[PDB]
Amino acid sequence: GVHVSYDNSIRDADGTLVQFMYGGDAIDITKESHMTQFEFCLDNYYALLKKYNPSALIEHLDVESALKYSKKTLKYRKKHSPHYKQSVKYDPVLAKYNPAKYLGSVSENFQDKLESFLDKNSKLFKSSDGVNEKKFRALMQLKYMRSLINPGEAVGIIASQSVGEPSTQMNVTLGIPRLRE
Amino acid sequence: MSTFIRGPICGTDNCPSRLWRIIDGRRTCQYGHVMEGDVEFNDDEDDLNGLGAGVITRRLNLTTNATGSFQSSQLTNSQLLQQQQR
Amino acid sequence: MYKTEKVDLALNRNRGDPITQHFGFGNDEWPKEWLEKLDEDGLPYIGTYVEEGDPICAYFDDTLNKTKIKTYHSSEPAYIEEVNLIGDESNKFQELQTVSIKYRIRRTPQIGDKFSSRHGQKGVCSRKWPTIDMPFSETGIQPDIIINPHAFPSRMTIGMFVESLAGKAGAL
Amino acid sequence: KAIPKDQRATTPYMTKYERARILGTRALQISMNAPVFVDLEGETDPLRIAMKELAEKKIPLVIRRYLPDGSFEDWSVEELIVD
Amino acid sequence: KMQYFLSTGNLVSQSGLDLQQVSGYTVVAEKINFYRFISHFRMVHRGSFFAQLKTTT
Amino acid sequence: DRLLNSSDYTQASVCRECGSILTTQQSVPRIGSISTVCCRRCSMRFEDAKKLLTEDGEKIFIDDSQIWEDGQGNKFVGGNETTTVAIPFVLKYLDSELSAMGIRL
Amino acid sequence: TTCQFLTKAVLDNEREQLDSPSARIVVGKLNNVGTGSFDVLAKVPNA
Amino acid sequence: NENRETARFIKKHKKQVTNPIDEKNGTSNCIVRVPIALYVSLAPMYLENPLQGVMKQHLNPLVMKYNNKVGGVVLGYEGLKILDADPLSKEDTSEKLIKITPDTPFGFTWCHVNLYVWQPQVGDVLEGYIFIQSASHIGLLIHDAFNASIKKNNIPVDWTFVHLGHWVDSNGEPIDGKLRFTVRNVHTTGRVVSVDGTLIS
Amino acid sequence: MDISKPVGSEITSVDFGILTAKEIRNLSAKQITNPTVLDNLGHPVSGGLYDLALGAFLRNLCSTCGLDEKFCPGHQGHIELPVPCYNPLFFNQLYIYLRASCLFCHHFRLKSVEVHRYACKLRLLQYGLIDESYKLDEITLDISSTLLNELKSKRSEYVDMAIAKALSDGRTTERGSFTATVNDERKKLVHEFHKKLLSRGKCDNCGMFSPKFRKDGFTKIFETALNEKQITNNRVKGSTYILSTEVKNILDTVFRKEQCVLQYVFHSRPNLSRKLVKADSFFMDVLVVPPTRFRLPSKLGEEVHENSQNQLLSKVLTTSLLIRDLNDDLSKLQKDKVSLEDRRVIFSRLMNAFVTIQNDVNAFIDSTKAQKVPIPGVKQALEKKEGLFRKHMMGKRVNYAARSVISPDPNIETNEIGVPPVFAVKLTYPEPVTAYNIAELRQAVINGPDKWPGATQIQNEDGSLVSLIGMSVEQRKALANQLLTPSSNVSTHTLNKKVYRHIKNRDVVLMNRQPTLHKASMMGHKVRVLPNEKTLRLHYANTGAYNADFDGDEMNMHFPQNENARAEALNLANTDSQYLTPTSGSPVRGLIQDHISAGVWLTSKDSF
Amino acid sequence: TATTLNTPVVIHATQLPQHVSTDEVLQFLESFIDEKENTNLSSSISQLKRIQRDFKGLP
RNA sequence: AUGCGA
Ligand SMILES: [Zn+2]
Ligand SMILES: [Zn+2]
Ligand SMILES: [Zn+2]
Repeated sequence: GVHVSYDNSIRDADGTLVQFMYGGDAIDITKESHMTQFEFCLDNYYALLKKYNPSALIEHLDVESALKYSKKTLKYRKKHSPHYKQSVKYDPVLAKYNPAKYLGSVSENFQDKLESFLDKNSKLFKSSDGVNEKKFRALMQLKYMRSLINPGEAVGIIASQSVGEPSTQMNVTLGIPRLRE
Repeated sequence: MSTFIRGPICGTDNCPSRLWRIIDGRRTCQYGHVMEGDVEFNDDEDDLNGLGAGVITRRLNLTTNATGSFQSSQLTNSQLLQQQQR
Repeated sequence: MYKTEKVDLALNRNRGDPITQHFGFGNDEWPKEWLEKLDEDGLPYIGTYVEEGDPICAYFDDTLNKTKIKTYHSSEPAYIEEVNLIGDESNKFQELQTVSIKYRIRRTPQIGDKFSSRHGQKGVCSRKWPTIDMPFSETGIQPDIIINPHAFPSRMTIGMFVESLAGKAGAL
Repeated sequence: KAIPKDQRATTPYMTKYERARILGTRALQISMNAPVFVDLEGETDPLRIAMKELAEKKIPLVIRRYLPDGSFEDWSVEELIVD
Repeated sequence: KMQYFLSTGNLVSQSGLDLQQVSGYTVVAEKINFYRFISHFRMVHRGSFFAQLKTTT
Repeated sequence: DRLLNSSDYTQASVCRECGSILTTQQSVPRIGSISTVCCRRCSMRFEDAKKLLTEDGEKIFIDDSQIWEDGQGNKFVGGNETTTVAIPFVLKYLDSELSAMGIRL
Repeated sequence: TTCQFLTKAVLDNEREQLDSPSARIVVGKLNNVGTGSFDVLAKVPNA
Repeated sequence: NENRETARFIKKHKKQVTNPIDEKNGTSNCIVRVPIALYVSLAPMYLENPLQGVMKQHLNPLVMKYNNKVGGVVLGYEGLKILDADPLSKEDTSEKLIKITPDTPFGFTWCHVNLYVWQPQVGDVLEGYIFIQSASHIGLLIHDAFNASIKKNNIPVDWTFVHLGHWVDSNGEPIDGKLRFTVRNVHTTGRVVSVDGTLIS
Repeated sequence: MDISKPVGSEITSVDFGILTAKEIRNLSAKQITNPTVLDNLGHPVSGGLYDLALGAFLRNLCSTCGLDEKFCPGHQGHIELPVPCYNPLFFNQLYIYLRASCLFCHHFRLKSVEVHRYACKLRLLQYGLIDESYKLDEITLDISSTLLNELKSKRSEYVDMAIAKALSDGRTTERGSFTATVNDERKKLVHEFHKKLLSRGKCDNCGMFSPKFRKDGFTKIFETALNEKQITNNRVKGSTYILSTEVKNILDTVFRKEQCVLQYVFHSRPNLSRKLVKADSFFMDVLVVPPTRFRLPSKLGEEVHENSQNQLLSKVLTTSLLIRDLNDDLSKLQKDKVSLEDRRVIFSRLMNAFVTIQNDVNAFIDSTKAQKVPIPGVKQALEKKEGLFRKHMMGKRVNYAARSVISPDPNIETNEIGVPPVFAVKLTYPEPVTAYNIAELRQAVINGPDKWPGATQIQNEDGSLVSLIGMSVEQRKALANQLLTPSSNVSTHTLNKKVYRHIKNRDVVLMNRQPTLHKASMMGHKVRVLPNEKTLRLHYANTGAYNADFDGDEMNMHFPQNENARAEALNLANTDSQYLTPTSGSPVRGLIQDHISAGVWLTSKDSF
Repeated sequence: TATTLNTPVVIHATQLPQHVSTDEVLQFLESFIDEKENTNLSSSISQLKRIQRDFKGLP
């Protein structure tokens, strides 16, 4: 019964809500593998730009609202970069805008790693021919939007198989007795 | 002669012949066309633990699924057998 | 592969009574093409090729006034190897009510049939490779069977390697 | 239940589930003598025909995205970003 | 009665013969291969009841 | 498509007024009367019919037992798996019931 | 414990809203997951 | 309580109207126009003529035919309206939307149409041109559409035979042309509707 | 299924609920009274388990529909039980409610106002108003009847306020409010409620000392003696076996006098139907008769074994006939029975016979409730280990499916499956004919069922089926030139003919291999007919997704019969879309063994 | 016309019928028949035309 | 159910 509602919330076929987002990022595992392989994407930048060309879609969405929240949240994050001293004035960007509609609504973990890549690779951005961290960041945001879990995904079942199937290959109780317990 | 029909005839074309396609599970028109029944019953799977005392048993007084549309028979009185043996 | 069949007439219990069905015919109206398979006594000619649908025996039941036959139902043909008439354990049984028919089904090596060495390294035959396409030795031969080497590293059937080299020596 | 179009808040993109169902149903209709709005260009498989119609947005279908509340957003093929 | 028991392997008696089970005692010689035939008479069974045990000791 | 369309898919009668798919039956026709779908539960025995306090003319349909009925003419056909019908056998024996809803009843 | 859940259901006079995919299968219904997560309609000319 | 069941009989078996004699000199207005809502299937092949699709499919076979629901033979239809599956329009649009079943290319829709139905009732006095005269009935045809017959037993013995011969009326002259009768019954269960007439009331 | 036969009356939900004997009698096609099964040594006994009114049989038309065994859907009969049986399924329930009552007043031993408080809570939980359900306990103020009734007034007022508000707030609806948490709070409430009902060891409304109730286990309840201190205390306040009938009249009177609470006690949602809560729900005054269709005999090869239900039900008919014989003693005895005290044996017939009939009805429901390997009853048929639900509902056999040992093949695509011509000629698609496919389908028909891209059958738009299995080249040639004829009947004018074509190189097929451990083990492949094959041919690249190996592994090949299933199997389940698993996103599809060693050798800098 | 593809699943009236005048009846007849004249239903329309003649005065 | 292919 457990599936993705069209609102990105995971509801059961009953309607009971389980999570407000899938894994908290709305990312499909069958997409993620390179979603965090930035340098690879960069050396093959022009190909990915040919796949995910945004000019076709820049007419269907907003490229700022999420980016603006990114600005206020970047403010609180630079100010608050101890855990219980949470961003209570700023939920994560995924809380405030549908990540499939406003490019830039992305996990703060993903955003952080992406920026840290852009800073630690500014020198590749000083070795390129025609690429910038604003157009590259734009590409990675668009890849992120294009990696989102589709409405209606059978993620409950998928989860169950992803725990069962590998458990056939299987001081304290381990393995199947632990999982059954 | 006897007649055909003591079960089914094709009410479509007036062709009173019947085919059995055991591979199809289908009773069909020997000469013409169509489905004489979609339903096909009794060719069980791999599950007859035989708990069934199945006391019934055929004895030719409850007829039979008629699985032969081929027929001719005759009127009978009821088990020639004794008259046959006589 | 041999399959044995028992054609029983134990149709009626009560330990006997009536018993009336006799292998043979009565109405003549039966398809005389049944003679193409069953001898005029109602039993198939030993040696006969049978394909799905052919009659395996023919008999007559007075109750139905009809000459009936027991058909053979299989996906593939066989040949009748022996037909044995059983009167045994009987007190009278003059009607010849039990007949045993043994079918011979040939099983040619075919794609998917399983083969194994004495080393528990079992495999199906994937294809019947043309001999010209086989690899040929400088001795002028092309192998009988080709087994993939990639099987040995997990199984460690090195006894099979030794059997190869011993059978080669032992033939030479 | 009718969420007004001006108010539609869902993904501009067609999910693979949407694309699959649309192509199946529309193919089936074309196969039942729905009027073809594109050159058959030789094809005989109704499914590839429906694919041609999808590439041209000739499909005259609309997706009803359900919300567990029961509110829904009626989306045309001709708007939902095919890919 | 002994053909019965020998045809099913459901040996039943008012003493249970001091055996933990009432089936499985008899097997078809299965002459499909001479190896199979000779192997039946060198087969020894711990008994079905231990087939029912969940452990492996 | 697999577990239904290719297995036991059956279009079965259900009474839109009684919410069951097993009271439905074919009513008996006559030389001037066709076979009409009737719901046994949604019909009254012609021996009663308020007859003590009380006809349209064409709402009585007859059983193979030649029994007159009033009503029962509100049943329809819906696609379900036949095992479903198998359930009313046991469950309905158990003195329970399915109220199989449909449209505007 | 099919019959035990059956008993607790009947005694409740429960109504199945037939949302569970298993339940939906029981009645031969388009499964609500995935491609059955939505409905399709057609735009048709009125003249 | 024991009155729910009698409310169920009366409230389920209620009758809408009693068509009266027009001017009390015509015929009963058993012809009536009633707007209904039907739920019909739409094939894909009429997907480019949906009002015509619904027409050719369901409405065309209904004319000149008895409907149990309306209680008569559909005399004609008026004002077909397909109910849009989705709110907001200007009570009108260049395209409608309709639900497709969740399995097949066939469509299902709500429809609203006015029906012209001939809703006769028992007791209405009507006149007809004599169709036939057999020694057990007189055949007539109402409006050149509805077959009606008055069997001998329901005719007054004061009627007179002249030898399928030729009946002579109770007044002492043979009947001819049109006949005035009261509706005893209408027989619709068969391939053609039959109106049961009486000459004794 | 046929695409040509839509329906538009789909079920939207399923209600559960108890039958009623009057409902059964009105719907019942017959009363079965005769424990006989067959007649004239060979005929369906009149009014027995195999009466022809219960459907069609052996050429005899269903006596209720006059339809052949191939058409009559069958009709369910009924048995008029001599006495009201206990419903096994609710027997624990009627037991609880029996122990909870007062036998001298016939009320519940819980304070009437406290009960009304419980009804209030369960009413608020039909609408799922939990916060108010807990807030209800706070309403508080020798205690006058006016004051306890004042609590009932204020509580009913609280119901009126919380409901009227919640319907105003749209936080519920006339149909109630239902969520997992509301159901949970209901079951918890009903449980503690059962604890309060059982807690009272003497009456409260009447203060009377009820006897202790004992039971046999599944057929009898006994009434224990009381203590002279409690008996004389009850008078100053002024174990025996009892029949089911007395239980029925008692529980009837209690359940009617306590209808006001039980109305919300017996529903987890608002009882819009104003359904009376009757005690006759736990008892079986009558027994139905299943359709003959589902009671057919067990014929194994030739031998036909009696249906086990017929056997247990016939046991009901015999035992019931014995009870008819005791009633023969009452009509017989009749004449006062002054001192003909022997009726002590007829009294053994009533007690023993009657417990026997109950035991046998129970046995017909549940084998584990009767008294070697007794035919299973409906409970055993439906569960037992997995049950009817699991073995014939959650999974079924399916048509248009094949199974064969898979054999490798590197020359096919990695997205294809080699179908052996044995299967290529026996798997068909019901192809509707168009203007664009007329040539191809006319040719396929011309070939006939016994060749490549042909078609075995033709289904007319009129509904008729035409098999080509045995038609001659002449007749199939003639039909090929008739495939495109126009409409004939306004009933059929919208359809087009169908052709059951063999599977061909444009069809997708859903391959499945044993332990489907994960969704990736069942993918859609584009069919590739292989000549001179006999086994399902598969590319190596898939074997790490199926976990398959040519040692002898067998695979199921499913052929979907519908364009929706093609489009899904070509778009969602297809192999290419399954290049990654969701567990980890590790690629599951790649070359294997030998191809790896070839890559190592070919790709060496030494290879020119 | 025996199944969904031909016969309506459900029919309900939303008001009590309205007693079309002879003049309204005749105007409907002429408009309906005229619109239809522009297939065995045509033959039933011919009977409707006779009804038209019968509601027009003369057979 | 017992034995067995996968
Ligand atoms: Zn009903
Ligand atoms: Zn019947
Ligand atoms: Zn009391």
